[PDB]
Amino acid sequence: TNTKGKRRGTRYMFSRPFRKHGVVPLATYMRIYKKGDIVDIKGMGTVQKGMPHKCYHGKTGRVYNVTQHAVGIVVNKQVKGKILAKRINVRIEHIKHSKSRDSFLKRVKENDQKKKEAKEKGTWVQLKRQPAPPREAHFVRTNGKEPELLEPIPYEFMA
Amino acid sequence: GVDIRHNKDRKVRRKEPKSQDIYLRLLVKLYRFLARRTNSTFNQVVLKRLFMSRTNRPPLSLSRMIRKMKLPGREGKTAVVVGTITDDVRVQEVPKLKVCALRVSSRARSRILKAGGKILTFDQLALDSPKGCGTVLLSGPRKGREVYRHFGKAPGTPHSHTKPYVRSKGRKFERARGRRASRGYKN
Amino acid sequence: FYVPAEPKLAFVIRIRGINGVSPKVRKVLQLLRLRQIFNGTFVKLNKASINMLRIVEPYIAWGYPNLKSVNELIYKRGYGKINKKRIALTDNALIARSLGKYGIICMEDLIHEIYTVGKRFKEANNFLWPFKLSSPRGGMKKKTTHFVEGEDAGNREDQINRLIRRMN
Amino acid sequence: AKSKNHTTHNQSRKWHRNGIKKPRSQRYESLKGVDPKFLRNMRFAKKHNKKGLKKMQANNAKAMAARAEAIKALV
Amino acid sequence: KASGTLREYKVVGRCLPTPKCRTPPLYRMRIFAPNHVVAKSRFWYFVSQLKKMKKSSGEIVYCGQVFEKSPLRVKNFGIWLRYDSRSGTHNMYREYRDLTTAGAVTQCYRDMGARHRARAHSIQIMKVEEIAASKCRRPAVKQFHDSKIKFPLPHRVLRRQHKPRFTTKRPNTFF
RNA sequence: CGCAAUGAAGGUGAAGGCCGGCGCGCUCGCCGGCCGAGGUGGGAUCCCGAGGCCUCUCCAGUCCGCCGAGGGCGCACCACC
RNA sequence: UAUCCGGUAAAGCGAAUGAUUAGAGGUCUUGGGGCCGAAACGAUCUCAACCUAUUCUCAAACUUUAAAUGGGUAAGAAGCCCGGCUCGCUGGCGUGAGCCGGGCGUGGAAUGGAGUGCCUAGUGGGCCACUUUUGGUAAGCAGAACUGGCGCUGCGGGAUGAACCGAACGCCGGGUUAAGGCGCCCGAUGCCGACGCUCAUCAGACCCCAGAAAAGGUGUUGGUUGAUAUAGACAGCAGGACGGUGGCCAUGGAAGUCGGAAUCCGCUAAGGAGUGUGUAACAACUCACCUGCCGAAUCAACUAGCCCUGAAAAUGGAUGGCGCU
RNA sequence: GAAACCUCCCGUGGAGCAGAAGGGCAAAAGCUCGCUUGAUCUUGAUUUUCAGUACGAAUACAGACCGUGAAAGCGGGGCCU
RNA sequence: CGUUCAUAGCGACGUCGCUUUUUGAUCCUUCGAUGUCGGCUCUUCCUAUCAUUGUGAAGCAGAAUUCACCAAGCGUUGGAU
RNA sequence: GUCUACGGCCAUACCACCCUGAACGCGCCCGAUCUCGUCUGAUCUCGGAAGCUAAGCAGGGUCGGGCCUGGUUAGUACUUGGAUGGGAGACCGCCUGGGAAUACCGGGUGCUGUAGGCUU
Ligand SMILES: [Mg+2]
Ligand SMILES: [Mg+2]
Ligand SMILES: [Mg+2]
Ligand SMILES: [Mg+2]
Ligand SMILES: [Mg+2]
Ligand SMILES: [Mg+2]
Ligand SMILES: [Mg+2]
Ligand SMILES: [Mg+2]
Ligand SMILES: [Mg+2]
Ligand SMILES: [Mg+2]
Ligand SMILES: [Mg+2]
Ligand SMILES: [Mg+2]
Ligand SMILES: [Mg+2]
Ligand SMILES: [Mg+2]
Ligand SMILES: [Mg+2]
Ligand SMILES: [Mg+2]
Ligand SMILES: [Mg+2]
Ligand SMILES: [Mg+2]
Ligand SMILES: [Mg+2]
Repeated sequence: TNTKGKRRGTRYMFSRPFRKHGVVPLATYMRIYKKGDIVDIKGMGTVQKGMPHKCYHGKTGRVYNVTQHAVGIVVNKQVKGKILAKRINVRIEHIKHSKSRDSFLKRVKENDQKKKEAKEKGTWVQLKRQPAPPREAHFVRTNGKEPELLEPIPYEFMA
Repeated sequence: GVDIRHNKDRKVRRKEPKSQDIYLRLLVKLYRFLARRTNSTFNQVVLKRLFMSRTNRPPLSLSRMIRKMKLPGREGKTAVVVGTITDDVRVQEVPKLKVCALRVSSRARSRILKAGGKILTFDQLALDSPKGCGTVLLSGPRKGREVYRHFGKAPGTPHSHTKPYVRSKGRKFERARGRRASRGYKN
Repeated sequence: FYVPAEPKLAFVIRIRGINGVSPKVRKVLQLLRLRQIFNGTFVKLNKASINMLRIVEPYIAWGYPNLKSVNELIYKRGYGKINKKRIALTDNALIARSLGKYGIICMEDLIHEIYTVGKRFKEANNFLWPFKLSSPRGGMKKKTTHFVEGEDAGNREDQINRLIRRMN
Repeated sequence: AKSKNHTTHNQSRKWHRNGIKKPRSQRYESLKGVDPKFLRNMRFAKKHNKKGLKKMQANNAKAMAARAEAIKALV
Repeated sequence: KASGTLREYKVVGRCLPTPKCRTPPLYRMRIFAPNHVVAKSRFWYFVSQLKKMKKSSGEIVYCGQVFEKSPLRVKNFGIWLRYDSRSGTHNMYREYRDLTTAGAVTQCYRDMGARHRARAHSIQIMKVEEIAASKCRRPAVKQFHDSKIKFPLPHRVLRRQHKPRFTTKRPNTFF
């Protein structure tokens, strides 16, 4: 039976990468989280105040509270049969903005551009995405030179 | 062999009322017919409620029926209640109402009729309006029963406010180890 | 060279039973509506769809149906989903009633929507109740192994039409 | 008479009989556990919204009149 | 792979074009298989080994059956192999005598199963080349190279053993 | 038993708003009038309803529906303040 | 489709940590032992550790790298975009939050009716298989992971059988299949089935499965690599096998011959400073190069198929049986 | 003198940080000084074990009263487990 | 090693097996009981052959012999503790 | 072209040695009355401005080390899913999709924000 200790098994998780030890460079601290920012948690060894628990590393969630130098952040943690949305108080250093949402906002902005225009025109445009369709009919010109023959090569033992 | 779970294939809703009383069952015969032959969903809702339990059709107090008709616009209408209409002693001035109910208590009956109110039975409502037109369908507060105060996240489970089943309240019936901070802990 | 278009649409037959089947497979098999053994569905192809077929490979035989295949399946075993009651497409009054809000007003329209994979494919294809085909007359080769390697499972592209005829 | 000591064998199955439901998201979640100094100040702000009502109502009527003038100019 | 009687297939394919490589080179093969379906698969297997190129990364351009151009000539075919033993992987040069390449490769696949209990999936055919009377190294072939060939069919054992299941006559095997 | 709680107890015990005036409107204290169980989101259901859709003719034209875009009062119940 | 998380497989050790082989190079250091030195970083070796490039081989409790499978989020009306009010928070002005009031609709694929509350029994001995996996020589042993079974469950196949494969059962007719089969037992090959392989005085004969290995075999069949030979070979028989030379080390005797460093020339047609026999040691014998005869292929070394040796148990016996070439 | 003290050079930490090991750490989290008692008083929220009960341990705040620093700040015990 | 000579007989360092007449592992069966050691008595099987029949080997001259093959037909005893 | 002050990302920015630096800067530099601090005006603090780019600093250089980025290694190693595939086992081959890491060989060797100079 294994030890219940808080930091058990974070030998690798909380360990600054190769040649990225030392001073926590300052952008990290000086970037602003509001309420409802989508934020991915990633514990860090240098800063031990406000560390998240090893279960929430990797996990993404939303900011609910913002204190002086930390951010309350609702994240969903599964427990055997039940997913528990729960609220944890991570110090900034263990947290980035999750880009996952921004590619969405880019698309909605692009849609609002393509909805305003193409209204006065009349031609309705494809706003929905569509999965990669089968690759269409097309010609391939074997331009002058014929195809290159590939015989499989005879075995030989190298070692 | 087919893969479906047969687990929630049978829907558990009622079909008829569980009661055997004959007057209610006549209302059911009437409102089944209307339900099916009219387009009115009022009839369907009413029909649905005739099958429900006592618990499930709670009493509608006179004051609650007043204030719900005091609301702006539903004026010169009829209030309908598959439950019973009870009095409120803590209301005084009773406007002249139109009412449907399976029951109205003797006080509540007097007060309404003294006001110039009309009381209707459900057979009478149908002839008056078979498609439920110009009705206010109310309901009593379902979660009135003291029952519900024991339901939920259990007592002694942090941030629950759930009445425990206790023989008698008093200084020395619970309120020790697990409510005081002084005694063990608290939730 | 003329490399013709990669196919739009494919018929997918469930070719093994409903015992001891992994949960990820099982879920996809009930996202293709392939619950019983020897049920089949049309399926429009694309990166999403094709990969779902990749996750259920040794549980299905599938490929690119002929024109005739789409007719024979629709006429001989064409059943509507009409108020959730599997009902046989005995008249166009059934198809129209359901799919006529799309311009699809007859068996023929339906066949054209399925085969060309039109705008309104999703709605015509879902309208069709999944095709309960019989066992494969003349038998199979091997249930458990892939087509390429002698068996019946997996993509057999053109050759799904032979299988269709011996089952439909 | 030693036992089996621990397992997780039939458990995933057991969990997925009844789903593994995602935690039911509402709009309007509580302000439980929000930095107290904030909550005081948003409470006070909420207290005095009725102060500065008469100004606000007039501003919307002026806006509504400007909308009605704009729609008349369009038509 | 399994079998029946194979057909030569020509299969040419290319790693599909990109921004960086706009008109990529075509690669052709000789892929013997019972049908185009497994032909194309077999094409991809051989190319994967040789070239950084997968079925996802490429497109088959032209798969097509190839017909023996002299069916009604009897030929001698040299065929070079690459099989897998129970032990290590090997090379051979087999020789068959047949009316076709397909027939000659089919013939090979049966021999290898017989003589080496080698199953299809183990064998790689590299080259199949028709060959003169000379340049035939195997004497099992060489004995049929002769103008006035002459042999009898000596102990001509009967079939139709169950047309008359029972009969009076003891049979005959001299002809 | 229920219709009142809460405190170990001495005990205490579920209303608020608005308007006008008087005290310095001091987001505090006192005097007159009006409303009277707050508000947000969702809510079965009712309510209003542009507008169709025809009538054996060209228009007029009350009656009856059918649908109804749009907009409202919003039970119960839930979440939030 | 975007976007984060990871330190297992692999890989690496001319990158850290630890392990570890070899020689090059280096009075690095210095030594301990030498030999030639009185002694001398003098000359010459040496072994110690250290170092300069290299080099061999490793890691559950090492790692610069770094997969596959995998875990989060996100993919819109609870969303966007305007206008204005509230704050005892924050502040050069501004933030940030909370309120009102308008303005805008399908925002990846596939599927499916959802939500929600109360009472609640039995259970809390488990076992089995794929794959992963710890202890152990191993176990029908013990212990985890993952899915699926059996338990709760019949049916076709596997002769027999919890658990293998196929498939999951209302009561019946017709059809068709699966996995398995089709000499007879026993439904179906009573095909003019196709091509090979293999004879066993222990033949062989189908997932789980109920049985064999190293190592052998001109048994037979395929390969692979090298030869050889008309300058007529290859075997099969017949003729010589010497001298410089008791060569040198070794004496205990080795003039070819217990052993070992050597190891070339002459005559040459050609014979090794010698394969053996044997001798105290010789001798004597025996083992190339070439012919004479005969008359086309010959021969070597690997390799992998079947077959065989390897292969011993107790009541009489089991490819299921009969049998089968 | 191989080791005392002084001085110059190189030194990515190969040292040290009470203790096991792992992580973390260089104008520090090490060492040496100066001043100190935030190891003080008081509400709730949260995390970790979890049944998502307790205990312990921790995280973010908030209100007091202080410490220290030119200050920004940091500090309500021991860099983190 | 066997004067000489790897293999008549042997056989190191290594290696591959069979066996269940040793002992361990293990705990599947039996705790509403399967009588727990030895000896006597009696039958039957196995061969991994001591003798006996037929044979190959030798470092077999004879005699004595060990090594191996077919082989379990027939035997394998009397006593002291 | 380039610098100084405060920077962001933190080696394409590090290290070694070599060369070149106009003007403005930045420095070294000259002093200890006062501020401040040392065993020591070396550092620290302070008041200067005679010299000089020697050094720091910048820019460049090196078949340089290092780092960064491509190729190769290699569809190799590994691997999701499959079979009544093989094999006495150990292990291996196929199907289905995913797919690395050295050695070796190329190329690159800071970009840039705000405020202020100089080259008028
Ligand atoms: Mg059931
Ligand atoms: Mg299977
Ligand atoms: Mg247990
Ligand atoms: Mg690990
Ligand atoms: Mg490894
Ligand atoms: Mg029990
Ligand atoms: Mg056990
Ligand atoms: Mg049981
Ligand atoms: Mg199965
Ligand atoms: Mg400390
Ligand atoms: Mg404080
Ligand atoms: Mg000897
Ligand atoms: Mg035992
Ligand atoms: Mg007995
Ligand atoms: Mg014997
Ligand atoms: Mg000075
Ligand atoms: Mg300078
Ligand atoms: Mg200079
Ligand atoms: Mg370089």
